[PDB]
Amino acid sequence: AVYNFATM
Amino acid sequence: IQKTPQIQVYSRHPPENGKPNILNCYVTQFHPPHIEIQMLKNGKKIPKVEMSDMSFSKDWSFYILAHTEFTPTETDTYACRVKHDSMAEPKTVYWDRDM
Amino acid sequence: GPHSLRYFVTAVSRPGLGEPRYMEVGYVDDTEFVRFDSDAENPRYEPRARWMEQEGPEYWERETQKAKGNEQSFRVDLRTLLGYYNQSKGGSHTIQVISGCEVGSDGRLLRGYQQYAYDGCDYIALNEDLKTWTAADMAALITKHKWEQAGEAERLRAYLEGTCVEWLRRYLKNGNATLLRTDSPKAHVTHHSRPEDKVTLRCWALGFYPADITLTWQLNGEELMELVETRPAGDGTFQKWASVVVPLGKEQYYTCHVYHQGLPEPLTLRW
Repeated sequence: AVYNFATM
Repeated sequence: IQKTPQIQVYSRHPPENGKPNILNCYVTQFHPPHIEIQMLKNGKKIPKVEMSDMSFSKDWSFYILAHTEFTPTETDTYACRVKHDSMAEPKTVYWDRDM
Repeated sequence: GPHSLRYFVTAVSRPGLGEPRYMEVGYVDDTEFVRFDSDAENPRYEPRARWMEQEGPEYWERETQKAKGNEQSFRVDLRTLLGYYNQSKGGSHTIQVISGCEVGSDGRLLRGYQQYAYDGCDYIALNEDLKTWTAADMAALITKHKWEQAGEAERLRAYLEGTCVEWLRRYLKNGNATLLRTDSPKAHVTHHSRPEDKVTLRCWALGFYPADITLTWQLNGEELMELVETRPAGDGTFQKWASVVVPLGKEQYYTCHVYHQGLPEPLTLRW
């Protein structure tokens, strides 16, 4: 299951 | 920063006339990712080609597989045509069954 | 052996043609098993491996909405990075992400990774320690600073050490028959003429899984060579080839060797 990605 | 696709055409199995096989066109080492890939039977596009196995490498270049179920005959000829922004013209790589 | 869960993530702006294209493609080891594509008819996570049909509606809903959040998140990054790099707002750009964990055969974490690239150049990556970031340039520092201040490494470490590993275990177990299998290479050698009086000897390996393999040519002991990167054959197995140019009339002194997880003794063949 993928991670919830952060913004940059 | 723009990388030219490498286009390799090849069947899953050693080709034998009359035997179901899979034809593959692996389009590799390209950037930008926007790309067009048509597989062709006797100059005519093959419908229902599957796009699979999309990945990238260390250098971040794109890799993707186009493939389709086919039954080779002696007369038929197969190619893969790719339009990518790094190429003046659309490059057709033909399937070489003796390769 | 050790195994991997990998997500390849790509967001691609298309200014004038609408919203960025968003793709997430997941692999266990060398096998594609999941995919989301924002350009699909009605975008949602879908199985790419038969064994993933086991997973229920809740899984697909949870991954899909995660997917749709990320799509938005990368939407913002693309706009953010234009700022970071003082870039025009009319060109197409790419963000790429490699995110995943490897485990050993005891099912424990060997390695976690998460690496970003903007327009095909490195931007930022989790370091091996799983607490600090390495930024490829001045832009990436700004991002770095946000993730440090927001504690993203520690949230990412919970994922690489917890969520990522436990789901890899789940998938291996759920897809044992496909993922823990080994198919062995069948090899054969092909002959081509040239000028002036030379010969291309090409060694094929076919039908093998996992993707890992080694092909070498030899002139009586010493290893020698054009090749192609090992490559998927459309059914979940892989192939490769390696060729040498030899003298016409000396073909018999060259042999091809094939080493693979599925060959107890490596193969030896010649034209």
